Amino acid sequence: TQCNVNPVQIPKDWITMHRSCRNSMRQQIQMEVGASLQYLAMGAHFSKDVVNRPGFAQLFFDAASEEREHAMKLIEYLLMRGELTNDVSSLLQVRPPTRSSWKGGVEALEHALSMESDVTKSIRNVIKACEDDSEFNDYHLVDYLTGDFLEEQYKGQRDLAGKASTLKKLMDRHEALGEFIFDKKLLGIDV
Amino acid sequence: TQCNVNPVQIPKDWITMHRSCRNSMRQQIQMEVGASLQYLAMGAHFSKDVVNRPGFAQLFFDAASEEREHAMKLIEYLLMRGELTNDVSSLLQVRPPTRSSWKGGVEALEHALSMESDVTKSIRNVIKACEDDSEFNDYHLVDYLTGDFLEEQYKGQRDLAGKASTLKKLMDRHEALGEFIFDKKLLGIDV
Amino acid sequence: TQCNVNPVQIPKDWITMHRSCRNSMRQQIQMEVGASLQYLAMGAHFSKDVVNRPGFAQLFFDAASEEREHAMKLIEYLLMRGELTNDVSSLLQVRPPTRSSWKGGVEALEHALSMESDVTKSIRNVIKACEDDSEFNDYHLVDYLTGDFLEEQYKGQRDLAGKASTLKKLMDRHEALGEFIFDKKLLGIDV
Amino acid sequence: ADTCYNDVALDCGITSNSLALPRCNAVYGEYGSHGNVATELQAYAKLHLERSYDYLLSAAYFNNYQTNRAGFSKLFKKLSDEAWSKTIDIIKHVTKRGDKMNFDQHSTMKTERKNYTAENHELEALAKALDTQKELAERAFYIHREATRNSQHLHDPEIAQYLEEEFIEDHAEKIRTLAGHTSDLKKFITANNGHDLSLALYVFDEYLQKTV
Amino acid sequence: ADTCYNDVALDCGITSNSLALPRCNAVYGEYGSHGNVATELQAYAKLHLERSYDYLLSAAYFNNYQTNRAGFSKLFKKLSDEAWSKTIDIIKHVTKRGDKMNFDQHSTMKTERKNYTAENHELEALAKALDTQKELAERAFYIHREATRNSQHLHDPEIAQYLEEEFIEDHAEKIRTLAGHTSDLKKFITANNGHDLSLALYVFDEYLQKTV
Amino acid sequence: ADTCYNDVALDCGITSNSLALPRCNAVYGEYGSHGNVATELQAYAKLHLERSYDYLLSAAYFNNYQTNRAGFSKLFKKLSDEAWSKTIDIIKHVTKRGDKMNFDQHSTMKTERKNYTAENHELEALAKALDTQKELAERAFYIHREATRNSQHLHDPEIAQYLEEEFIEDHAEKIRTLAGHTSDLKKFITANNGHDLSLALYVFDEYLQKTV
Ligand SMILES: [Ca+2]
Ligand SMILES: [Ca+2]
Ligand SMILES: [Fe+3]
Ligand SMILES: [Fe+3]
Ligand SMILES: [Fe+3]
Ligand SMILES: [Fe+3]
Repeated sequence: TQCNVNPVQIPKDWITMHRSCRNSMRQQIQMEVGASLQYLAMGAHFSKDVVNRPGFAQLFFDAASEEREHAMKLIEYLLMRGELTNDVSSLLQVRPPTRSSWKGGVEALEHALSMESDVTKSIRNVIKACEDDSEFNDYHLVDYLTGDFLEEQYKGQRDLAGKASTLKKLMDRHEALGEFIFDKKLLGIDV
Repeated sequence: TQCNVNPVQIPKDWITMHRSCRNSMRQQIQMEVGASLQYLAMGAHFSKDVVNRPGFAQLFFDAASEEREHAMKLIEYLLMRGELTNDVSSLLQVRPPTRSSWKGGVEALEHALSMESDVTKSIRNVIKACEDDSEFNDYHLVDYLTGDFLEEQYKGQRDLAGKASTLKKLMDRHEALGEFIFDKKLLGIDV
Repeated sequence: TQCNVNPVQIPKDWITMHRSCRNSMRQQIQMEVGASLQYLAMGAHFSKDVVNRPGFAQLFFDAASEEREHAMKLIEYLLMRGELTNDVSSLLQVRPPTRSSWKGGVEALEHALSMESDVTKSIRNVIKACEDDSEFNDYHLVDYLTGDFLEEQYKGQRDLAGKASTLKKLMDRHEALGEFIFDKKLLGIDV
Repeated sequence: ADTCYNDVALDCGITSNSLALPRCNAVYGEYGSHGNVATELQAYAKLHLERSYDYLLSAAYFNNYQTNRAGFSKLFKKLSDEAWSKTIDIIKHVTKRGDKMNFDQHSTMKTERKNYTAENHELEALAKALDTQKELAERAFYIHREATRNSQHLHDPEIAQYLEEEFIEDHAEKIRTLAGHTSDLKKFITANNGHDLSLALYVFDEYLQKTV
Repeated sequence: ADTCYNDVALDCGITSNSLALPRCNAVYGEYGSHGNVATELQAYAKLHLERSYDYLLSAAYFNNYQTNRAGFSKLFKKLSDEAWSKTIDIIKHVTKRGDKMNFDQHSTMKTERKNYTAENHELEALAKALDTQKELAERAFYIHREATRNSQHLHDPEIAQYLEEEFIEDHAEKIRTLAGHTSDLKKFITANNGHDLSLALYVFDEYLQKTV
Repeated sequence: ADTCYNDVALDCGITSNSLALPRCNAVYGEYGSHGNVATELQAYAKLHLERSYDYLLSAAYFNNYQTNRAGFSKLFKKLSDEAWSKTIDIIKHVTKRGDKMNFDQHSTMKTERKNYTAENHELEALAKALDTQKELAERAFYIHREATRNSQHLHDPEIAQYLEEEFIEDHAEKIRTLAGHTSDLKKFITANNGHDLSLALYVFDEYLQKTV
C-alpha cells in the first residue's frame, strides 16, 4: 500500500552550508545536550535530603533547560539553511553523565565554570571551521555563533566565576552557614 | 406504624384531559425516550478510536440530551393538567437501542432524519387524537404540540436533510477527507 | 558532640509570678483542654447519621476549637511573664472524655451550660489564688482573667441557657420537629 | 510483540494491498483482554442510564398536584441529571480506552432483582434513593477491585483512579446525605406519636428546596 | 438481602408498632463489618489529636524568653493547627461512613511507646517532629493497606482515596522538609568544629520565620 | 526501632565525636528497602529523558524544508517539552522520598529493543508516537503494581497516588488522541484508492496546528 506521497523536488541552490562547518555544528549540538544532562545530575544532587541546597538545585535545573534550548537553537539554524532532510536520528545520543556527586556548592560551581569554558572553546572552534573553509566562508553562521552564543558564554562564565569566588572565600571557616546563606540568596531569600 | 399522611381531596373539575389524548401523550413520551437512547448509541459509535469523528459524536450526544428534554416537557404538561397522580412507573422503559453501528456520517445523518420524520408523524397523530375526540377537543394541548413540538421537528428535519445532502455529495470521490473536514466544521473548526 | 549552645543568663527580677497563682493557672490550662475534648465528643455525636443534627455538630466543634484557643491564651500569658522555661511537657494530658452520648440537643446544651458554669467557678478560684496570696497580689493577671476570661464565660452561659430554655419548651409535644427547626436555625437556615 | 509501528511497516509495504493496522488503536495494559473490567464499565453506564430515568419518574411523581413536594422533586431531578451526565461520561471513557459501548452488556455482580416504583410516600422514596445510591457505590467498589486485585493478569490503575475521582469520593457524600434524610423522617414519624408528621413533611420539603 | 426500603415496608405495616430501620444508615461496602479499617480510622483521629497538643507544647516551649525561637515556634504551631484540623476532619469522615467516633479506640499497629517531651534543643526537636510525622505517614500506609489489601473480604477504595488525597500526598512534602532541616542543623554542628553554631541557629530561625 | 530522635540522643552525647544521624532522612514506609519501586522510578525518569530527545528529533525532522509539516512538528515539540518537564519532576520526587537519582538505572520490565528513528512519513511517525506513549503508560502501570500489589512487604500508596495523578490520567487522553490520528491517516490512505492523500495530509497538518 502507498502510505506516503511521492516526494517532490524544488530548487536547491540556496542550500549552501559546507561539510566541515556542518559537521562541527552537529558535534556542538551533541555537546550542548551532554551539558544539559550533566546539569540535570547537579540539580539531582543538590535536591537530596542529605544535601538540601534548593537554591543550587534550582540554579542547575535551570541551567539544564537552558542547555537544551541551546541545542534546539543550533538545530533550528541548520533547518533554516536547508539541512537535516536526513541524518537526524544520529544527531544525538543520551547517555548517563560522567559525574553525579560534588563535595559542596563550590565544587559544583567550579565544575560548571569548567564545563562552560569547554563549551566556549568548542564554539570558537566551530566558528573557525565555518569561517576558514577555503571553499566557503559562512559569514552568517559565524556572526550568529559570535553574537548570540559567545555572548551568552562570556556572561555566563563571569557569573559562575563570581559566584565561585564569593562562596569559596567563606569555606575556610564558614562552610555550613556560608553555603546555607548563599543558597537561600540564590532563591532570592535574604535571611 | 403510620409513615404517611392520610391523603386529602381537593376539587377535581379542572382536570379535563380525555383518555385517547392522554394515552397518545404517554406513548409519545416513550418514543422521545427511545429516540434519546438511539442517539446515545450514535454518539458512542462516533466516539470510537477507529471511527474518530468527535464532531458527529458531539452532535448526537447533544441530540440525545435534547430528546430527553422533550420527554420531560411532555411529562410536565401532563402534570400541569392534573395527571400522573398514579401510573407513573409504567410511563417509561429503558431498553437497548435497535442499531449500534453506521457505515459513516451520511448513514447516521440519514437514519437521524428518518427517526425525526417518524417522530413528526407521531406528534401529528397525537394532535389528531387530542383534537378529534368527539367528547373533548383539547385546544390547548393541540396548540402546544403544534407551536412548540412541530416547530422544533420541522427545523430539525431541514437541518439534518441539508447536512446529509452536503456530505453525501462528497462521498463518491472524497469519503475520508470530505467527512474529516465536515466533522471538524461540526465542532466550529475551519481547517 | 556539642549539638546545642551553652545557655546564657539574663536578668530575672522581672519574672514575678508566685507559686500558688502559677499552679492554679497550670490547672486551668488542663481544664480548658479537657473542655475542648468534651466538646469534640459532642460534635462527633451530633454528626452521626442516626442523630443528624449538623447545626448542633458545628456549634460544638466550634466550641471545641474555642476552648483550645482559651488554653493557648493562658499558656501565652505564662510565657509573657517569663514562665515555662521548663515543666512544659507536664502541662497537659489528652484523655478520652467522660461522656460520649446525649439523648438530644437539650441534654447536650444543659451539659455544656454546666461545663461552662464549672469553668467560670474555676477561673474565679484562679483569680482568688492570684489576688489573695499574702506575698504578692498579681494585679495584672487578676485583671486579665476578669476582663477577658470571665467576660467570655458570662456571655457564653447566658447564650447556652437561652438556647436550652427555648428548645426545652418544645420538647413536651414537638421533640422531632422542634429540634429539627432549631438545628437548622443554628446553621442560619430559616426553613 | 505486535506494535502499531510494526503493523504500519508491514502493511505499507509494496507487497501489501490493505491497511488493517490492528494494533493502531487506543488499547493498552491489555484493557478488555483479561478480566471483566471492560464489560463491567459498559454495564455501569447502563446502570446509570436506567437509574437516571427511574429518578426522573420519581421527580415527576413528586411534582403532581396531590403530592406537590417541590423539594423532593428537586432532589430526584438532580439525581436524574447527574446519572444522565455520568452515563455519557462513562461511554466516553469506554471509547477513550479503545473499547466500544454495548448497551446490552450485563454485570457479573450478583444483584437481586427489584423493580423501581415511582409512586411512594416520602420515607419510602428516600429509602429507595438511598438503596440505589448504595448499589451504584458498591458497583464502583466491585469494578475497582476487578481492576486492581481480583485477576492476577489484570492491573488497570487508570480505571481505578477514574472511579476514585469521578464516582467514589462523591458517593460517600450522597449516601450520608440521604441516610440523614431518612433519620429525620423516621423521627418525625415516631416522636410524640407522630403528631407533627404533616407539618414536619411540609417543613422538610421546604428545607430540601433550599439545600438540594 | 436487607435493604432500607425493605425495612421501611416491614416497619410501616399496620402490624408493626415500631420503626427501627436498621439498614437506613450510611453504611455500605460492609464498612466496619470486616477488617480493622473502621477502628483504625478512629484511632487515627486520636493520634492526630494527641500530636496536635504535643506540637502545641513544643510551640510554647520555643516561645519562652530563654529559647525565644519564633521560627521554631511557628513551625510547631503550624503542625499543631494542622493536626487539630485533621482530627475534626477524620471524625467527620468516620460519621460520614455511618460509624461513630470512640475516643478510646486503640490501633492494632504495633508502635513502640515513647513519651513526647517538649523541652528540647533545636536539633532534638526537629528530629522528634520528623519521627512523629513519619509515624503519622506510616499509619496512613497501614490503614490504606488494611482497606485494600490485607483482608480478603474487605475492599474499601473510598477510605483509600480519602487517605491518598487528604494525608498521603502532603506527608511526603512535610517529611522531606523536616529531614532537610535536620541535615542543615547537622552541618552547622559539625562543619568547622561547630564554631558557627550559635549564629547559624539564629539565622536558621529567621529563615523559618520567612518560610514556614 | 531506630528513629531520628534516638540517633540524635546517642550522637549528641558527650561520649560521641560524630553526628551520623542515619535515620534523619526523608525515608519512610521502607521506601527503597523492599521491592523495585525506588529503582523503577529512577529508570522512569531516564525513559522520559530519552524520549524527550527522541521527540525533539522528530519535531526537527518535520520542520525541515522538504517535509515542512508545522502541525506534526508542533505535536512532537509538545511531547518533547512534556517529557523533559516530567523528567525533572520525577527526579524531584525520587529525592523528595529520600532516595538519590542514578542516571544509569535500568528497569526490570522486560521491554524489547527498538531504536527510535526520526526520519518517517506521517503515518509511521504517529504510529511510533502512539507506541512510545503506550510504553510510558504501561511502565506507569508496572511501577504502580510494584508499589501496591507485587511484593508482600512493600505497600507505597504515595508512589501509587503520585503516578495516578501526574501520569496515569493524562496518558489515556494522549493515547486516545494519537490513536485517533492514526485512524484518520489510515482512512486518507485507503478510501477512494488513496487519491486524496496529498491534500488530506496538508489539511490534517493544518488541523494539528490549530488543535495541538
Ligand atoms: Ca489505589
Ligand atoms: Ca487515587
Ligand atoms: Fe550551551
Ligand atoms: Fe423529540
Ligand atoms: Fe474556656
Ligand atoms: Fe485527585
